[PDB]
Amino acid sequence: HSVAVIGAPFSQGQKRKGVEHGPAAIREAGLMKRLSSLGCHLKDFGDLSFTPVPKDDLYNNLIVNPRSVGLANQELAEVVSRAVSDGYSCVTLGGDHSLAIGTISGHARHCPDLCVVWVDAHADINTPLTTSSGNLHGQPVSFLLRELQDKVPQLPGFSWIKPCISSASIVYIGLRDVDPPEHFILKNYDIQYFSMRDIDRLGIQKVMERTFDLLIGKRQRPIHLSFDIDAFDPTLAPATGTPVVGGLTYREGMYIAEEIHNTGLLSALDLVEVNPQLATSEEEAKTTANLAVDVIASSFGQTREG
Amino acid sequence: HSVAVIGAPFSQGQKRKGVEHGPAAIREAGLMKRLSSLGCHLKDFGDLSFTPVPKDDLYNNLIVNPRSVGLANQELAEVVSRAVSDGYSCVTLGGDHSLAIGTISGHARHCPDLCVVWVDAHADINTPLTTSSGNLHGQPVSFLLRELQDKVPQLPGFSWIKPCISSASIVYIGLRDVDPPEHFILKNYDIQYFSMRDIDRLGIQKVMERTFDLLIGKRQRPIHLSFDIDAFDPTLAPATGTPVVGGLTYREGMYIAEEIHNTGLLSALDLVEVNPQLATSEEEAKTTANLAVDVIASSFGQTREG
Amino acid sequence: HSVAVIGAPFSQGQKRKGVEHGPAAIREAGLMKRLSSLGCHLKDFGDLSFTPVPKDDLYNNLIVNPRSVGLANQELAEVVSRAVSDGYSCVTLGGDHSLAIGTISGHARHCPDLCVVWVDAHADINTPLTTSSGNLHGQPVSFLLRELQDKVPQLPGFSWIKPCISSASIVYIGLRDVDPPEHFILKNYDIQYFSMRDIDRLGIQKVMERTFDLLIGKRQRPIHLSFDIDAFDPTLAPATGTPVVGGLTYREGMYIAEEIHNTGLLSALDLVEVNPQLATSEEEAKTTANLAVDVIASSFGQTREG
Ligand SMILES: N[C@@]1(C(=O)O)CN(C[C@@H]2CCCCN2)C[C@@H]1CCC[B-](O)(O)O
Ligand SMILES: N[C@@]1(C(=O)O)CN(C[C@@H]2CCCCN2)C[C@@H]1CCC[B-](O)(O)O
Ligand SMILES: N[C@@]1(C(=O)O)CN(C[C@@H]2CCCCN2)C[C@@H]1CCC[B-](O)(O)O
Ligand SMILES: [Mn+2]
Ligand SMILES: [Mn+2]
Ligand SMILES: [Mn+2]
Ligand SMILES: [Mn+2]
Ligand SMILES: [Mn+2]
Ligand SMILES: [Mn+2]
Repeated sequence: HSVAVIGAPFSQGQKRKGVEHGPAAIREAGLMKRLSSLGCHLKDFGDLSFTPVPKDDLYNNLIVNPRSVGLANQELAEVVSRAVSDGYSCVTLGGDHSLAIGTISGHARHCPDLCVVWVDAHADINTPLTTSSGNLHGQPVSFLLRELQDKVPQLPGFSWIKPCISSASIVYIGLRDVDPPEHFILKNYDIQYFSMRDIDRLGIQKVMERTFDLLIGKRQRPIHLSFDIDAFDPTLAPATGTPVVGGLTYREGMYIAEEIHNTGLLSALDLVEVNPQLATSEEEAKTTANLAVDVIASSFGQTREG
Repeated sequence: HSVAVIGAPFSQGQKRKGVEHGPAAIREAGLMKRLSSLGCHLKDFGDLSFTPVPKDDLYNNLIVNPRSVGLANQELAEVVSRAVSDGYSCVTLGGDHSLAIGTISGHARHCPDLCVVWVDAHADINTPLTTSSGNLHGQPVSFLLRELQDKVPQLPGFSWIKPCISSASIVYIGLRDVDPPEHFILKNYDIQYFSMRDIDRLGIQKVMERTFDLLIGKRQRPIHLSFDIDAFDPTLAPATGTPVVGGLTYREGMYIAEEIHNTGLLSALDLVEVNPQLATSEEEAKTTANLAVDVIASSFGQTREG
Repeated sequence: HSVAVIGAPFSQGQKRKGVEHGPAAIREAGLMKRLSSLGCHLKDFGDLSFTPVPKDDLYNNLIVNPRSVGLANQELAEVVSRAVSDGYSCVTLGGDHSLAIGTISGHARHCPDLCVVWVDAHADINTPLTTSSGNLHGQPVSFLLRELQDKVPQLPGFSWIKPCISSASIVYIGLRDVDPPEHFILKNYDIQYFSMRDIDRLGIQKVMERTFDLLIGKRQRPIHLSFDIDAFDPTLAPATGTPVVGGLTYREGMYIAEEIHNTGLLSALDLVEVNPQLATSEEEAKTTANLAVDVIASSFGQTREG
């Protein structure tokens, strides 16, 4: 099996410095050797250098770096599309979660029936009209869902984007910090999610069983796993931009990834929002990067029983 | 929906200095803004000043500060009774857990059919004849339960207390540090409880289901939630006087509070035993205070999915 | 009603210094008083001094200290056999896990129909032909299981060992760091195990139920509990030689011990691999030793509900 690794050192989906160093931190934590050890044939695309945009002024005096985020995601989408074309499962290292616009667009280009597992403390589904931060890393899903497009105005640099996913084709796992307009969107478009509360009730084994019944119970589909490291409790993943108490345990995160691998359908994976600069110690930065590597490795077959 | 907040800075139910600063620490952690944000209309009664009793000698050369605990609880009960009659759900901030004598007596004064959910590492059900510490914060339930009163002698300053509640009307959640005479009492009077072991077996969802079926399965009753911060594992709630390893997780504490809110019946809440002076660091004190606010907020409707 | 305590301060099953101070550390954390309070009549054999072997060269240029480990276990087996013969449940404090060769051989010498519950992050079932470390604490099970013996060469100092326990008579709980040859052995011999993943799926209550169904579902048998402290998550048991992320919680460990007690069949217990020199602080050392005392005390009747 063949896996392409793409560093996407992007930070302009939000305002905190340092998430552009996530890809190097994850690499420094041993990613490539771990993937090789599993039998993965590897193509390293390196870290992309995204084309800047001069005078990328706020959109509507709120939305930050719109043209830079639109253009970086267009370029990323091109690399993901071509790698998925050439037979690779695509691992994209971030970088902030606005990059999911690019990886899911590029993925869907060649696999239009793909489904999405979004593992995250946050829903990332604000629109340009509901965001209260202006940060695109909290809006990427709104640009991707067919059913929402009449409520998403067109941003400078975003005209290449055509939503390719139905709201029935994404499931969230781990929600615990949702804005009211996001909650409204989830309920109003009947988007399925398992919050931390649902995990407390069902247990992660049932959560995964129901996730796959919703997504692939009728038919096999390529799976896009978009994993925000802040889905994990901050005690485990402290080096990240928007930590929220009461997250996944280590064991729960491994279990999610093991179940992803067990479908045999994993086609692309994002590992986003590792920001080593927000660690208060080198150890905090390395434990976060090591946890990122554990997620990716388990998603491609690393087991706890050997 | 109206919420009264009462500071009860009492420490004479036990011997460790500093729990009288519990109410200020909780207020400082942002309680009042959190309750407003949920839509609660608030009346802050401030921090009560309890009348001292001169020459409050030990009772039976063992029980410490009996008259002061008795009189402070008499005064607290009056405030609680008044706030309930004016339509407020009553939040009392402690302070050591002997204040539940006052809040439950005042609550039961005009709601004699109330039920009690007692969240705690301890049963607090020693009598003056079984306590080996002499600390009234470890005896409050013995004064409240009608079936026990033939076995509870009359302490100086306690004559105003009339046990209003049946032993079928209290459920414990989180027990893990129980004296042999307390275990006898729980068994002998058939008092229902879910120890940490029961949570390990059943899961917190079923624990709450069985709690409400036992208490409100046949009729709606105002709920008194007496929440001792030491129900949480000491890694989460270190700033407290009697910590015991193996406690509730954060998620379990939130889930309890969420289910309390979901009944619609919460009528009074005690948040006791936060002692900021027992934290070894400012960060330990503040995480303990912040956890207290999360419990209260979740008990009045804060959710994890927005 | 009677418990023997044997200190086995052995370190030559592995290469890290200090695990020979496990027994003293566990005793200093209050083991004997805790056992007495449960009503255990106690015989303390102290710490054994094992006979050295001159010129104990590597076996096959790989296996370290073979004769010293063999002889020390022969001597330990003799002490365990006598204690079990005289009516004592035998508690052996390690020391590295190669001592289970001695404690299980000595136990079986008096109770041949014993069964084994092996709580560990590791399977410890490498043979001299599969070990990649050469450390005998990672091989003890291979010397004990009847079905494996054609694949186990005879080591100098090991000829006294009579391996008559069946592979159907051991169950593992907690596995998460298993070598590929150990995985092959476990599958090829149909040895039953509950990995951390199984615990994630089933919950520790069902794990224990199924463990006892496999071992004592048809008849009562004396139970040998061999408990490697590194089964627990490293955050709870840091002072140990091979820590592995994602282990048992405190509550899961207590629950295992409680169910061991509840069978009424506990006949011997090993508490191994506490190495206080690997703690980065005195706090980490004492937390690990206190956890070891909790495991042993719970295995002999300490409950969380009193
Ligand atoms: N919804 C947000 C947005 O900016 O839209 C607001 N903020 C959450 C929090 C909610 C209430 C307290 C103040 N802020 C983060 C989130 C983006 C997460 C992006 B990611 O990729 O890490 O998930
Ligand atoms: N049972 C106690 C009492 O004093 O009666 C004794 N002590 C428990 C513990 C038992 C093991 C040996 C050391 N002591 C705490 C408890 C009071 C807790 C009051 B609270 O409001 O925090 O719950
Ligand atoms: N299988 C081992 C052996 O030495 O045989 C290899 N080693 C850990 C090794 C490190 C990284 C690669 C995979 N695992 C520990 C185990 C022995 C544990 C003995 B015990 O009593 O602590 O359980
Ligand atoms: Mn995200
Ligand atoms: Mn997030
Ligand atoms: Mn209490
Ligand atoms: Mn308590
Ligand atoms: Mn081990
Ligand atoms: Mn071991």
